Amino acid sequence: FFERAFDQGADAIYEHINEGKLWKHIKHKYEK
Amino acid sequence: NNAFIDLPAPSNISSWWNFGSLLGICLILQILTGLFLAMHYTSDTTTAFSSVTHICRDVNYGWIIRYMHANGASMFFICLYMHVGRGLYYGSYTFLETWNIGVILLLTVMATAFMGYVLPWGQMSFWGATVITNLLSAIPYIGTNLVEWIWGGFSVDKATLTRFFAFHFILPFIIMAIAMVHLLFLHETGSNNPTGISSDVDKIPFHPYYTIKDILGALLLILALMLLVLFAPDLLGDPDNYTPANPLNTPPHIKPEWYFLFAYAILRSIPNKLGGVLALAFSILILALIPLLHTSKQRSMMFRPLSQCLFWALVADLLTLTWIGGQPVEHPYITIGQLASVLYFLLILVLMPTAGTIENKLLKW
Amino acid sequence: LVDPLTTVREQCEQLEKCVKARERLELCDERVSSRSQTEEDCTEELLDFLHARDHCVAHKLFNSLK
Amino acid sequence: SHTDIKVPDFSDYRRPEVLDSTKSSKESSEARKGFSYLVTATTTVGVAY
Amino acid sequence: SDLELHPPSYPWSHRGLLSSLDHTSIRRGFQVYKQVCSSCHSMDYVAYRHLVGVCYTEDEAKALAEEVEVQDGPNEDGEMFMRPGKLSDYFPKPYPNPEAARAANNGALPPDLSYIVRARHGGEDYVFSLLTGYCEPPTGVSLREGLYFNPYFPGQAIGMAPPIYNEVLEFDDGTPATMSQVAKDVCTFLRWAAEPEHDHRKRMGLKMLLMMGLLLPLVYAMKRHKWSVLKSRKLAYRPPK
Amino acid sequence: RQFGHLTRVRHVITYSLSPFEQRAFPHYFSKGIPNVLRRTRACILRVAPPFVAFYLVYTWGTQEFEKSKRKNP
Amino acid sequence: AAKNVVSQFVSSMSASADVLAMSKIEIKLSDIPEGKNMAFKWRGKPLFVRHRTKKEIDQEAAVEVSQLRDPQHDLERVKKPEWVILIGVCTHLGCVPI
Amino acid sequence: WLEGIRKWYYNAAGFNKLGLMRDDTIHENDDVKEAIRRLPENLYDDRVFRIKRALDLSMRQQILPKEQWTKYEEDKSYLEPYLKEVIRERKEREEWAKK
Ligand SMILES: CCCCCCCC/C=C/CCCCCCCC(=O)OC[C@H](COP(=O)(O)OCCN)OC(=O)CCCCCCC/C=C/CCCCCCCC
Ligand code: HEC
Ligand code: HEM
Ligand code: HEM
Ligand SMILES: C/C=C(C)/C=C/C=C/[C@H](OC)[C@@H](C)[C@@H](OC)[C@@H](C)CCc1oc2c(O)c(OC)cc(OC)c2c(=O)c1C
Ligand SMILES: CCCCCCO[C@@H]1O[C@H](CO)[C@@H](O)[C@H](O)[C@H]1O
Ligand SMILES: CCCCCCO[C@@H]1O[C@H](CO)[C@@H](O)[C@H](O)[C@H]1O
Ligand SMILES: CCCCCCO[C@@H]1O[C@H](CO)[C@@H](O)[C@H](O)[C@H]1O
Ligand SMILES: CCCCCCO[C@@H]1O[C@H](CO)[C@@H](O)[C@H](O)[C@H]1O
Ligand SMILES: CCCCCCO[C@@H]1O[C@H](CO)[C@@H](O)[C@H](O)[C@H]1O
Ligand code: FES
Repeated sequence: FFERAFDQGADAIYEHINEGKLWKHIKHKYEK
Repeated sequence: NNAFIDLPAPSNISSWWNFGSLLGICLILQILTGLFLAMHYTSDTTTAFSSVTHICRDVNYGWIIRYMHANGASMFFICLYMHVGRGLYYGSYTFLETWNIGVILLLTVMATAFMGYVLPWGQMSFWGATVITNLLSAIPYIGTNLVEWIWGGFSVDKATLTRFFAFHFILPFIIMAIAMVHLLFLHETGSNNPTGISSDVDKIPFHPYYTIKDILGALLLILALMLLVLFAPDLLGDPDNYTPANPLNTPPHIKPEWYFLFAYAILRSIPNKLGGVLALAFSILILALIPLLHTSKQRSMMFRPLSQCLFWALVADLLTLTWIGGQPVEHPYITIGQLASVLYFLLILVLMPTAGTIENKLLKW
Repeated sequence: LVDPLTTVREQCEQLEKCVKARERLELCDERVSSRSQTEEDCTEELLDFLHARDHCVAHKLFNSLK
Repeated sequence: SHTDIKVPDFSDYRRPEVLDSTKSSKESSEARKGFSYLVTATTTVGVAY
Repeated sequence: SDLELHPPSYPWSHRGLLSSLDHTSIRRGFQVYKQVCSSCHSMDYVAYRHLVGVCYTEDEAKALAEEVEVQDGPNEDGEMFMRPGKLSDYFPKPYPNPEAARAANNGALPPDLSYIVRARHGGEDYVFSLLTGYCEPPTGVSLREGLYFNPYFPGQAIGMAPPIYNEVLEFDDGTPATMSQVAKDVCTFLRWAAEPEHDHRKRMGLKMLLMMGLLLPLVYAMKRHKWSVLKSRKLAYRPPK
Repeated sequence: RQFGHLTRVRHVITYSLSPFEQRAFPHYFSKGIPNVLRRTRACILRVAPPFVAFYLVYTWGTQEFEKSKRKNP
Repeated sequence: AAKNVVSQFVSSMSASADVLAMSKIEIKLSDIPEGKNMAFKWRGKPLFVRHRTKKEIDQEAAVEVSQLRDPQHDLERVKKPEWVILIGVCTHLGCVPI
Repeated sequence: WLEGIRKWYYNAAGFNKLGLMRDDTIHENDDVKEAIRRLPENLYDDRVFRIKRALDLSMRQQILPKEQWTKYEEDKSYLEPYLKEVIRERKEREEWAKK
């Protein structure tokens, strides 16, 4: 439990710090 | 093994002895990232700059390889200057062969980094190539001919960029060979140590003691490199090179890469063409004279307080020159730069050798 | 439509540092304009004023932008 | 006489678990080594990643 | 003059070490470039495909590209022709060459904006200050025709007239288009244009820090472990007497 | 250079402990800090002065440059 | 044999035949306003054609020539005073003077 | 008192803090190596231990307790008579090589 957990946890922290700013966060407003 | 494992090493060398391996790592890092950049770079003046933006924008991870190469060059010099400083302070230069090869290595890396900076063909690229090659025009009777021969024309142009790519590509490998000779000469004597006293009575195996220290060092170097690449990739660079080369206009605040600033300040301090170029050359070649200027009966500065003060004055002076090299040629910087330039040579040629003799008399030998 | 920038600039130039600089600028204005021939201009004074004011503007302007 | 040679006291350096000269240190050897092994295995995985 | 006015530091949402760009702001910034700056400034290194997954969906970007006409060919007759733009096309250049650009701007050359934020000390702080910093010349300053006074431009005389003002454009999300808002958004878009790797390097940076936070103390412990043999060794000198 | 052919040494005894028998960070702070202070006080008089000079020349020179470009220094 | 081979390789780095093809350049003086220094690319480097003012002309006339490091009277460097034409390359190390 | 600066310099130099004597710190050239080779067993062995002790202290970034520091007044050159003769012999060979 390293690369998976490490990568997901870090991505989670990153996305949390940048909540609402990333494309994946606003994408729904423009998108089958 | 005879380059690792059972190699006898002093029991007391400090972290200042870690820079040799960090330099090897910097060189391998540069060669690897460099080779990968060369797989996408084109040296035609019409496409050079574009190919670099292509690397950073469309090549997978091209941006990290590019900025690791750029900042890797900076880490290379930080390590070079620390390595040379260690040698001066501890009297390691008494290993004449190792030291002189060392001087050649410093000059070759400078030449390599200069040519590399020319490849993206930005404004700094073009004018750096212009100014540095013209240093040869200071040579009497044949200077101008030599410059045009190097350029492959009457000005920096297509022929210049293409040959610089070729020279920049191969020189690093020559550096690698020369570095291996640097090490073969060092192995004949073994390493110097902080006390400057022979350590034959207290040697320890290179492995595991220094293999582990070297790894720790490698990790710290990588931390420093990636902090720059991932959090401040342009911090040590120049914004002007983000502008394509324009042969009809030299930026008004043009300045050299940070690791060349001290030498630039020295050259700028002399209002004579030949005088400045000679001072520039001597600012580096004086390293080859240091061994001949050693007056102390002791090898290291560890036990020499006066020499130490002058040593740190020399470091503070290089810092002064670095600062001045980054300022405009205006008062009061012009005078400070001239005083700093004079002090540089005065410290190495007169003050340090004199302090050594004074220290000798104080110890009655 | 009102740009927050106008509002913020107005509040910021109320600060002592800005008023002082504004007074030096206005003083330069009177001096230079009262002259037919001169090579002086009030660029220095204006820049001192803008430096003090914009430092302040930069500290709060974005709270009004999306 | 070589018999006047006694190893100096190392009590200021010893790990707590091997401070009692009247106790065998074999009972803690597994724990003391297991830790270092854990440190080396974790480093290897970190570097591999 | 030779006097200098350096831009202040604005609290951009992407200023922090682990702070990403605000993609809605990038989207609005693109609109500013498209509607305003593109008439005079090129952006040679950015293509419609680069916008996908950053500030527009693929369908939206394709639609944006189809808004312009680009030259292509030659065809079977050896003729060049016009077609709707597509994702692979780079943003249209307003002029065929810099000479024409200068001819259309009183001799001044609007630089390519692809790297403007990286090509200028101050980055977006400079661009924002410049865009929102036009004012009347100070007393005693007289500018030649075609030049405008801007305290943030070196020398203070710039060949670009104030490009933005209130309502210079209408945003797709209703955001009030005040001058400062427009500048803030175009500067954010310009940051992305010059450094598209921006968000990813910071994410990688966080992982690098977490990994070093782990590995450094461990390797240091390995170092201390091995060296303890030497650090606690004791010596004795027993010469025969 | 090889162990066995380095130099001549007589009458020296060396005592050592296995790394597993000892602490890797003995008195890291209770002694580490005091020694660091000793080493710092011990060199600061040789190292610091030149940089204090740099600092002074820098601040004086920078301020001098500024004043020189103004109307009323 | 060695002299021939070495000089051939050395020669290969010298300006190639396409680089040596040179020609003059015609300039339209009317396009250049008084006080303006205009730069053109010519034979590889900048070519300055500057329309000088009376004041500039007079200032250059007042220079104490014997104190110059490269002593030349202004009138030995121009055909028509209002026009100064120079190769825009600093004689130190090649940059373009502003 | 030149002697005052001398004792001050001796301590500032600090090799005494590692328990070294001045001759223990001399840079070894070929004359010095020959002189050291000529040392009687006891002086050679003493030299070896003081150097080994110093290198060990250096590795630990430590120094001896003040009461064990070499004293300015007690530091005498054990190497001088041997080194002087080695240099004299070399100079003699050099003069003969000149003829
Ligand atoms: C690392 C080493 C590299 C250094 C290079 C040194 C060169 C070695 C010398 C080669 C000896 C072999 C004999 C060759 C005889 C060729 C005859 C010759 O030179 O004809 C002249 C003629 C010039 O004619 P023009 O244009 O009309 O005259 C202009 C007015 N000056 O030049 C030529 O033919 C050039 C042809 C060169 C072929 C040689 C290539 C081999 C290169 C050498 C590197 C390898 C090492 C060889 C080992 C040495 C063996 C003796
Ligand atoms: C034509 C009518 C223009 C429009 C629309 C915009 N710009 Fe411009 N810009 C123009 C010119 C002729 C110049 C050259 C100015 C000079 O005197 O050199 C510029 C320059 C800029 C710069 C560069 C400033 C510098 O530091 O050199 C920037 C950063 C800039 N312009 C930005 C910019 C933006 C973002 C615009 C849309 C909001 C914009 N410009 C519009 C001409 C024109
Ligand atoms: C590509 C650059 C270089 C590489 C790879 C390199 C590598 C090394 C290595 C591995 C060592 C042993 C470890 C150490 O003591 O740091 C060493 C020692 C040394 N190097 Fe370098 N070096 C380089 C450049 C130079 C330069 C520029 C100089 C000096 C002008 C130099 C002078 C020395 C000396 C004198 C030693 C002996 C140090 C001692 O034992 O005290 N080196 N070098
Ligand atoms: C001693 C090792 C080296 C040093 C010090 C060095 C240094 C540099 C420098 C300073 C640059 C400019 C970076 C920038 O700002 O863009 C550069 C560019 C470049 N280097 Fe190197 N380099 C080294 C080795 C190599 C090698 C071995 C290759 C190729 C086999 C290489 C390929 C390139 C390429 C293609 C560029 C242009 C792309 C770019 O600008 O990033 N380099 N190098
Ligand atoms: C074909 C290969 C050739 C001709 C290689 C020759 C290399 C020579 C030397 O290396 C050995 C040289 C790089 C080294 O001199 C010791 C440097 C410290 C020179 C420092 C240097 O840099 C500048 C620079 O980078 C610039 O960039 C934008 C601009 C510069 O002024 C406008 C300079 C400059 O005025 C000087 C002195
Ligand atoms: C690791 C600390 C290095 C010193 C930080 C400042 O670094 C300097 O920043 C300037 C402005 O950004 C640059 O123009 C300059 O080239 C750079 O060296
Ligand atoms: C490190 C010492 C700082 C250097 C001080 C320079 O000082 C400057 O020197 C000029 C020389 O022409 C003078 O004209 C000027 O008035 C003076 O302030
Ligand atoms: C910031 C405002 C400073 C005023 C300078 C403007 O100056 C004007 O610019 C015009 C551009 O179309 C020219 O046609 C006109 O001749 C010129 O006087
Ligand atoms: C003294 C100047 C000698 C410089 C070495 C190159 O010299 C050149 O070699 C060419 C190839 O053979 C010749 O065609 C050319 O005439 C000759 O000047
Ligand atoms: C490296 C700087 C040289 C300065 C001369 C030092 O001089 C020394 O200073 C000591 C501290 O006050 C005094 O106790 C001592 O008697 C005196 O000789
Ligand atoms: S002053 Fe050196 S190239 Fe002009």
